[PDB]
Amino acid sequence: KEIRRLRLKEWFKDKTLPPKEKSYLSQLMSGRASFGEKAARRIEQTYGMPEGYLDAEYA
Amino acid sequence: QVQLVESGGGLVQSGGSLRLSCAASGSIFRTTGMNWYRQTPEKQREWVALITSHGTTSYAASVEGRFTISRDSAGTTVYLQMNSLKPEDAGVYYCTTRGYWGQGTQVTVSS
Repeated sequence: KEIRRLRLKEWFKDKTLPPKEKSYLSQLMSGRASFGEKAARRIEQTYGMPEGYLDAEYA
Repeated sequence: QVQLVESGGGLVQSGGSLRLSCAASGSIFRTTGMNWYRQTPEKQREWVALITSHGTTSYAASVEGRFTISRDSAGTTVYLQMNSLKPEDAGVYYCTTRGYWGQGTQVTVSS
């Protein structure tokens, strides 16, 4: 799902990335790493994103 | 549904210190990350800091080194330690998680 990639970038657009996570998050934002359902759900929990945020389509 | 209570704001002199707190229902902060925002005169909802579910942190460029975000020993209350306060730091500070937002706490910095 390319939507998870775009939503991840959107979330951090007005923030800064934690150094410990900067590497792993950047692989997801650039398409290098796989971006599955469970990973998206865990990422939302880690940062407190609204449930399902990464799978929400754009208008 | 999640309810959030910010506290600890007030009126402090420039160069002074202030520790904000955020309580959140159901011990959610123990397993969930959160963000601090502030609304200032110059444009609303500026991001300030985050702490993740595991305690890793990130700060806005203008508060790096002066601000420290952390959890209490229990893991259920989040603190924003704000040191060396500047006039640009005044505003209403909001804590948020999971799309829920507290009512906010006011910070005013006098010279």
